[PDB]
Amino acid sequence: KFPRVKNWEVGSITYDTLSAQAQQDGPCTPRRCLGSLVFPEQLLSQARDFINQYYSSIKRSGSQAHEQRLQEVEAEVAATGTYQLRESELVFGAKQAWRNAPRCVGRIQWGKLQVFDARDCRSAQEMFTYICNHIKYATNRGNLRSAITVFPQRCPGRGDFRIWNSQLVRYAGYRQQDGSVRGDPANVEITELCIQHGWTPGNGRFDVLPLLLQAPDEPPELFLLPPELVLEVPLEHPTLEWFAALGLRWYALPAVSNMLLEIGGLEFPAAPFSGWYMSTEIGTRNLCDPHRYNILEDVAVCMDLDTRTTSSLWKDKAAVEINVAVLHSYQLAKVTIVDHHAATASFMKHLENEQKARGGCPADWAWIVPPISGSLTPVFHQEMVNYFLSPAFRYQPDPW
Amino acid sequence: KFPRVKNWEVGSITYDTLSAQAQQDGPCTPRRCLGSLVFPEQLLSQARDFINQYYSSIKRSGSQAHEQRLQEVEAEVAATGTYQLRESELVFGAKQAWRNAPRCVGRIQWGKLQVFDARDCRSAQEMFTYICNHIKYATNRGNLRSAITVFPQRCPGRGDFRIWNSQLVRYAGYRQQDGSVRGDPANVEITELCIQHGWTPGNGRFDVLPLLLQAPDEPPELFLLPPELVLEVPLEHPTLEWFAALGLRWYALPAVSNMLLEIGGLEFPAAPFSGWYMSTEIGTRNLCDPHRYNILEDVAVCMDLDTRTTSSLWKDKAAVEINVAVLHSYQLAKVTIVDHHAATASFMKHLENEQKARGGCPADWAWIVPPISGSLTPVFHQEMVNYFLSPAFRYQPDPWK
Ligand code: HEM
Ligand code: HEM
Ligand SMILES: O=[N+]([O-])c1cccc2cn[nH]c12
Ligand SMILES: O=[N+]([O-])c1cccc2cn[nH]c12
Ligand SMILES: [Zn+2]
Repeated sequence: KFPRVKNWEVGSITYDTLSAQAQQDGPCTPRRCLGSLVFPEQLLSQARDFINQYYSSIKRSGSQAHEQRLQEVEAEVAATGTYQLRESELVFGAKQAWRNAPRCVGRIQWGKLQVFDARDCRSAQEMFTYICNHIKYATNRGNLRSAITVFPQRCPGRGDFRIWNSQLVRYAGYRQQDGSVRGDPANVEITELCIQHGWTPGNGRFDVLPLLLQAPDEPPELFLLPPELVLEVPLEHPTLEWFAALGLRWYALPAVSNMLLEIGGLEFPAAPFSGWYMSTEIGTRNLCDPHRYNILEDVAVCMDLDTRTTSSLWKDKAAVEINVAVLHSYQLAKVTIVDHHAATASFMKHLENEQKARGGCPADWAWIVPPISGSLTPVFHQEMVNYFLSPAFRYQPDPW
Repeated sequence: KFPRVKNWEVGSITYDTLSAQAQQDGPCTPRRCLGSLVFPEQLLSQARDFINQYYSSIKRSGSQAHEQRLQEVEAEVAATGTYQLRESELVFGAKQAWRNAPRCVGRIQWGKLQVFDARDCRSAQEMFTYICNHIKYATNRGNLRSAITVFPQRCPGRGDFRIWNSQLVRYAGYRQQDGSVRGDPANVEITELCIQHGWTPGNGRFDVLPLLLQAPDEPPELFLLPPELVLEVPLEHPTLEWFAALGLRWYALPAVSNMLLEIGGLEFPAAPFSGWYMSTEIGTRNLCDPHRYNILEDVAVCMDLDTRTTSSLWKDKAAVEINVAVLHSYQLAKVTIVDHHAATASFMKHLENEQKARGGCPADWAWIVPPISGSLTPVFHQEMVNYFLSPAFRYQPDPWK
């Protein structure tokens, strides 16, 4: 009926009544759980539900304006096979999509999202202008502001606007001869696509990639981000003097650009969004994942730890100092950053706010709990319920 | 139809075909996932399936022996509502239950399990003797050996044998008149139950609780484990000289005693089992959980860390050193223990073995990934499929509730 969830640190229980409202199917069945896996009339039912959500949000549900809107969309769909959202609806929908993202621990900030309407975009060049503007606004010289820029919706019998890059700012990954990768291993494919489309590659570990922007029915076009718009942070450790010499750095702006935004049945294949970094994403995942920069052993060796035996907990010790270096460096550079303890505590507050506001909150435990020191944070001890609500952000296949 | 699971570190992909054989329903539905939540004709089909499993295991499927077995089990259930397992079947069944435990990261060891048959136990006193013998064998002076002791099965006509304690060795949790708890806060209820039943309590932080054992339809009885049978390890740190002054310690043997063992439709409400500790369970959960010993702040302060701000990562640093103290202490005392890196690496080998052997393996990601340094272990990057197979270890309601 209603999932009963317990917080094991306090013993409190709540019921996630919002889950009974889940609009789409997940991959689990009563026979087996797949929670750990990373990956016309229908349009109308989704559109109506969304319009209903919008009017409820402004406390005008059941009004003649609400009825008029419903009829307006039904008419548009009959006449064109699709419909258009009003600016206020787009803004509400984009905020709801963030609010609804089960894997995001930074949702306490959902209501403060700044939504840029780029549905008037006509070309790859105009896209670029929007992207540079988003980066300038969002970065704000270190005092980051959450934002999303929404490009034109998917339309039948017309290609999509697409940003080939996974994030607005990413480091190149160069296949070396010996099979190794110089730079970020996660970006080998996009790096090679950029080279193929005319980019002259660098040869460093932290070379900022160019953007491959695609306008409807046009091949992707290459654009170089002005270095003055890309704020970066050189990494140093507060006590380990040699850390700075490793030459490690990371960018200030985490801007996912390959996800699809769905609002009332409409799809926006290009709608880059950005907030600010939770330190573990950089320190633990980006820098320490075995398939990423994999710097753990290199750092442990510099700290002079016994890397001969697992029981010395050399990996754990190195990891903690790498995260300390990240936090210390961003704070020194005056660039917004949140540590995993502060972030998880704010998420517990978000859960409480949502229990009061909607009677629940879709949350994916495996993604909410940080990659290091999980049980040292409050979210680890909190049972969660994962489900799909729309508006939403969804994964989509790469354009190539 | 078959779940595709990927390892993100290697890139490799496998399909869990074993999952299609899931024997019972979990809590998830297509609408919502609840994986993070901690908690006659029927008998016949489960019994026949178990017998089929046993015969396949000894490569005699379809033999006359297999056929007679099925008929005998059917005859017994038809006449009595239950049946008698053979000794070899009980042994096979106990190992499969461990093998099938989704939340256990130590399953690489599933085939090496000593099974003590106690199905003819007739009293709480005899149950105590069986338990003392189990603890003795399992502890083996520090060279721990996996074991399980199986008490009489549940059956029509009488109540069940039950062990009230959650583990054979646990520390008392005393409510202080001030609302705080001395000892282990997780054990306040069982501690109070022991006192209610006749136990005059101690007043320490690490007082081994007496066993509260119950024979069918009788009030539980109290028994105190001879101290010489309970091996403990005093905690010290290899470089932090003051750590030893905290007076911390932990027991050598992790022996879960409140789960029900299910084999071929038969249920064994009392069947305590034990292996050896994965260091984080002691260092991170038992000592650092806010609702447990909660020693993080005391340690960070003695380490002279800045506990006024979360961004100094004082919590993380202290936890790492507490785990270091646990590993160092057990290694020094010559008591078996395994760190989370070694344990997760072995479980990755287990997954590989099971893929070849059964075409899959039920695994609960949230429990397999250690409480600290999750992404630093290989299991974090391995997608998993969670499902129920029988024989199995299941949770059951407390005997007083
Ligand atoms: C304000 C600061 C923010 C923080 C600290 C934050 C943090 C996070 C973290 C830690 C994850 C999990 C990534 C991982 O470790 O695997 C995540 C995922 C996600 N976040 Fe947030 N986030 C923020 C803002 C935003 C904004 C502005 C949006 C959109 C408007 C958003 C949308 C999402 C989505 C859709 C995911 C899932 C991505 C995926 O599954 O690949 N986040 N976020
Ligand atoms: C050989 C050493 C062993 C190690 C290192 C090991 C380790 C673990 C760990 C770390 C957990 C998770 C505990 C938690 O999340 O709090 C677990 C759970 C479990 N283990 Fe093992 N284990 C071992 C042996 C055994 C044996 C001998 C059995 C049974 C015959 C067993 C049965 C189980 C079961 C049923 C669970 C689930 C417990 C629950 O859900 O509360 N384990 N084990
Ligand atoms: O870890 N993060 O901070 C993070 C991860 C994924 C998306 C976004 C957007 N802002 N911050 C994010
Ligand atoms: O953490 N552990 O080592 C652990 C947890 C739960 C049950 C058993 C049995 N042996 N070791 C166990
Ligand atoms: Zn699930």
